[PDB]
Amino acid sequence: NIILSKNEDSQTRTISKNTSTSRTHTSEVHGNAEVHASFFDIGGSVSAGFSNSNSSTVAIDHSLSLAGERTWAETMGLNTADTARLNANIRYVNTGTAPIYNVLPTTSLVLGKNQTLATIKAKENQLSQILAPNNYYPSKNLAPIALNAQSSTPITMNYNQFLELEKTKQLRLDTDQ
Amino acid sequence: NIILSKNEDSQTRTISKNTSTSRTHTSEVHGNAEVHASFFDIGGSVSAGFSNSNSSTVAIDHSLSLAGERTWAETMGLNTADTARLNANIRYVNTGTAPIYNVLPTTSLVLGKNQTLATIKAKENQLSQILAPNNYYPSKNLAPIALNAQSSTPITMNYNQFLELEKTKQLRLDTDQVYGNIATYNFENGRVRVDTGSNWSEVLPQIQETTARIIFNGKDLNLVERRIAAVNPSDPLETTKPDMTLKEALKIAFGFNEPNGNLQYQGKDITEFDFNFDQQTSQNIKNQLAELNATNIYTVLDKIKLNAKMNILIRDKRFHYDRNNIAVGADESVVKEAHREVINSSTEGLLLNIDKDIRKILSGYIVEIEDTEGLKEVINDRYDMLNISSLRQDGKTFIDFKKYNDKLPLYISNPNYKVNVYAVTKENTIINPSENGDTSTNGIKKILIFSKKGYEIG
Amino acid sequence: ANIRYVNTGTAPIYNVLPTTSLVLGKNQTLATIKAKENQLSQILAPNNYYPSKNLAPIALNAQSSTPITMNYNQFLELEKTKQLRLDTDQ
Amino acid sequence: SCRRAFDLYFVLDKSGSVANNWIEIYNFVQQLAERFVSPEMRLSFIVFSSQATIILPLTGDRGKISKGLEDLKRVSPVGETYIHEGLKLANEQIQKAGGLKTSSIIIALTDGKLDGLVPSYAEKEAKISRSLGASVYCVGVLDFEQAQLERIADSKEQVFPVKGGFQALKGIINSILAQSC
Ligand SMILES: [Mg+2]
Repeated sequence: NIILSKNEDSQTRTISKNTSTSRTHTSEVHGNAEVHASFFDIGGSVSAGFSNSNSSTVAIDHSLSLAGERTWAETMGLNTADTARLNANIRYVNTGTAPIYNVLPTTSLVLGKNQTLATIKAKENQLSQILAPNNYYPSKNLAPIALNAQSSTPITMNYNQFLELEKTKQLRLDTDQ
Repeated sequence: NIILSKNEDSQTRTISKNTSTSRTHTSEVHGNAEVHASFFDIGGSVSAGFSNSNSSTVAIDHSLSLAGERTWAETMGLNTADTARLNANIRYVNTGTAPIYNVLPTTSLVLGKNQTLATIKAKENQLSQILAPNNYYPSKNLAPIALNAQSSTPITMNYNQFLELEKTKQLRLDTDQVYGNIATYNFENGRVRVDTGSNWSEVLPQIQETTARIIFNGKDLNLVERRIAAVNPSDPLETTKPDMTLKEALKIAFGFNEPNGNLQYQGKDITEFDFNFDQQTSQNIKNQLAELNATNIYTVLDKIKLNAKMNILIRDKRFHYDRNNIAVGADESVVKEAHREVINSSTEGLLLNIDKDIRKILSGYIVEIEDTEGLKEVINDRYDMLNISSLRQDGKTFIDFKKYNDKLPLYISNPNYKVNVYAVTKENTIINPSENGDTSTNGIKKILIFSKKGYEIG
Repeated sequence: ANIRYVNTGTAPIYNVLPTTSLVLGKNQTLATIKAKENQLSQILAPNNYYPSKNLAPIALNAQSSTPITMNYNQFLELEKTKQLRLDTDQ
Repeated sequence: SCRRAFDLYFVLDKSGSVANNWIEIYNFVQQLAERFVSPEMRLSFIVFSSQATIILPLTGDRGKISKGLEDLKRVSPVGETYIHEGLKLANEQIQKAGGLKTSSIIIALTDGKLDGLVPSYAEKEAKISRSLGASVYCVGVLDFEQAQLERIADSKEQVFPVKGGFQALKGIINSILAQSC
């Protein structure tokens, strides 16, 4: 789940919707997407549809949270010259066949096709917990890790961006190896 | 792609054009460039035309981005006493035969002949990703690395500089050779380890000092490098090596084969490529063609001894070449041929299956209309209005006349005219107005690619 | 200025370059150039200029917080001979 | 006060967007050249799109004037909408005649449907006209952009829709003679 709020009496000027994440495997398009000439070369752009790289995808609960709410804008109170701070609770989860014993991955949160909203990479060796197979990192029986909330530079998001977010209600999560 | 902006309400005061990069291999000049006396010395300035060093070259999309934009200046709003900040998205890409497992190269971005705009060298060990062969660093399926944008000192560029940039719309990228340590085997438990004790910087010069270098461009038009285990006469040890032949070389080095007895490459015949040697290699081979009585090397090919330090440049003889040995533009003949095929003619845009190898030497197309009498009415008549040719992921080049005609399809007042759509090779294409302000396609050397009647379309 | 190290001997150097000092006259040192050690992995092979003739020549105090000071009297001498000296360690 | 020598500039939008109603534009340029037939009424024709051209220079010789009308008749409206460029070829003629020392009447025929920088430059290039002792007239076609035209000409008055009971010919010719003796 994420929690959007107007960058610093404010208690209801904040929206908090749940989210549904799920590993992905983006393939190719239909057959018209203008791709640069470097597409029919050797190795160049020839991603062969799908390759090695972890990329999850979340979707923001499009349902309601309050009464007759309408347009996150009026809900929070964001105007052209305003900044919205994003925050969320996420959990690393292994899906493979082997476990990781220390340094977790450096996953980067993206919005759209290239607008990176941040890059999460919790400290190394900081944890001794084990990321076993089919087992969510912060043990489902514990407290889910929270983005920039435990830091000196939060998550900046301008009106135009905060706008897009609403237009799709979905973010992307890419993770290294 | 790069993005030029006025150094810090500013949203449209910024230009963002795409770019086309490609490894290079700059050779020598014609024969008049005043070179310092230290040119005819031993090792001094005697670069032998081309040597060891990676140097790519980018070009900035000279087409349009907005409406009637003109002179980046007025577009952004840069005046004598102003500074422009540069920024771009780049990706490291390995072209060799071995991979790098950690520290990437320290590439420096240059502008002109010596004006360095910056020196990019992302942190060491910072990455654990692998720079495998024929595989772009930031996996094509990821986010391309971005220059000074993720830093405390950006990229400074004054009016005079920002001016030059526009005058050529091209930058240069030189890269060192300091690569991370190497990954070796380990018989014991058959594991792949990265020995901190062996870094290319140690075991790499040798390769260049005891092999034959051959630059071929068959897989594409991008200069591919490879070195074969040649031999040196002055070196005892280096004689223990297997004698090498230019032929045998082109077989393992790149993959040339003998289908029916003809040393060709995936179809093309070894005779379709020009052989260019350096001051040295020239003689070393000439002396062989001598004691072998012959004038055609393609014949005594399988009898040419390749000696270490030998350099050879095998490039397709079809297209023309520039100073950096790049796919510039072929002859009208080959050009027309590639377009002979048609798939769909429309008042919106032509759909063809143009050849890849060719399309790569084309800057753009000029859409016009010839009256039944002899008029030369042209649609996109501005040098910056050549940006039309698109490309579906199906491998077919999709042209569009609408991109430069009020987003509206063709206008056929008389379905008996001649929609003349020409093609402009890179070598010919222009990027800036004439001494005056001729933003027209007047002084150009285009090539006839299409010419159907009004009723022969729709 | 733009200078380039160049080996003339018979053996190559693989890392730390020399600490050459720029002098003017008989003892007036104008500076002492000694680019960082290990900073480079390039090779200073025989009869082969350091910054490969096919690259960008290294430039003195131009890529630093203390440039090269030269007073009127000095700048005067420079003109009087139009020549500087370069001594290099080993 | 009043004057007798007027120089009419006919900037014509020959872009694909107005490839349908080109005749109307030609008629307006024909019904206007048919009216002012004074030897002091030097006319000039111009057509823009992907780039404007000087069809008829600034002169009062029907020998070449009719010639121009014959050319404007045989025109194929196609190409982008770079109006500013046209308005420019207009001022270039003016400033070469005397600048303020010339009473000119720039008449631009277009759909007013500009895009990107064209608007900015058009509006600016237009003021560059009124900065040379000249008046700008936006005789739009089709459901043109009244708004833009306003910012292009002097005021919302010099904006006459070709379609109407000579509202254009009348309102204009009578607005031009409102300066004659
Ligand atoms: Mg239009």
